[PDB]
Amino acid sequence: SKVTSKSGSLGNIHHKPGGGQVEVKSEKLDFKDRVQSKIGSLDNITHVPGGGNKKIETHKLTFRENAKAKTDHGAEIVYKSPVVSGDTSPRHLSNVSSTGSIDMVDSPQLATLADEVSA
Amino acid sequence: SKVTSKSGSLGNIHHKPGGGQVEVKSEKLDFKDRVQSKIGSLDNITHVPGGGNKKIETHKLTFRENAKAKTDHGAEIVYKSPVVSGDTSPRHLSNVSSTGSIDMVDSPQLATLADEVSA
Amino acid sequence: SKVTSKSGSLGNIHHKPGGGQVEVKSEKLDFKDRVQSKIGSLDNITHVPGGGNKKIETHKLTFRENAKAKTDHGAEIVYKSPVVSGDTSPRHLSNVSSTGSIDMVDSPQLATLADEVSA
Repeated sequence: SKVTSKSGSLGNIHHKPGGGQVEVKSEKLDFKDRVQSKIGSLDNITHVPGGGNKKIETHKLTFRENAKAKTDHGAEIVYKSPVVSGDTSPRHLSNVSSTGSIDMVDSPQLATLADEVSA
Repeated sequence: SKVTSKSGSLGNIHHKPGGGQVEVKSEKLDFKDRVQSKIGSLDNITHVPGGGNKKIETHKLTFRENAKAKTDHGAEIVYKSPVVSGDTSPRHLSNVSSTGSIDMVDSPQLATLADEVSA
Repeated sequence: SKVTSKSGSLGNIHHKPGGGQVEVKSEKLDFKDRVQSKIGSLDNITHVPGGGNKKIETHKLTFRENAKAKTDHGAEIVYKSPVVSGDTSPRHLSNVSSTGSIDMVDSPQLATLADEVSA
């Protein structure tokens, strides 16, 4: 008589890793600068989410100019100045489960900048 | 007469590691600068969330100018000054479960800056 | 009368690695600069999501100028300044399960930039 909608079900999990053998012999272990090391170890992620989830993401822009006369004998400059209705240069990194590494980096090597506005 | 909507279910979890063997032999262990090491160890994440979750995000912008005459015999400069209706240069990093490493990094190398405005 | 809709079901998980053998013999282990090492170790991700999830994304831009006369004996400049109705130069990196590495990197090498506006 079951009804299941938008759902996750796993049932039973059995782990029986007893009696495994791991050996590491060295004169030196020398681990430097962001090493990850996993020797005979277990790492385990079980994710059983319910469904029917919603993301709603709305952008609305209304831009209007009213003029009779614009820049009569003048100078009008619009520079690097967009009208967007959304994000400007967004970065998204999405993951759900990780047993390793996730890494978002921004490292410009940028010896000079200069902005001049000289009306 | 069971009804399940937007749900997670995990029945039973069993774990039996008895009699497992791990050995590391060295004259020196030398771990330096952000090292992760797991030796014969368990790292476990179980996530069973309910569903039906809602994320609602909404940006609205109404921009209007009324003018009679604009910049009559003058100079008007709009510089790096957008109308956006959203986020400006956002970073999003998302993960649900991690047994490892997560990084978001800013490291600009930037010897000089100048902004000049000179009407 | 059993009904399943938009749903994930696994069943049962049985794991039995007993009697497995791994050996590493060296004079030196020298791991440097972002190394991931997995010796006799196990990593496991089980993902059983419910379905029927929704992502709704919506951009609306209405741009209008009204004028009778525009730039009468004047200079009008629109520079690198689009009307968009969406994201500008977006980055998306999407994944679900990782036992490895994920990275998003910006590393521009750039000796100069200059911006000039001179009405």
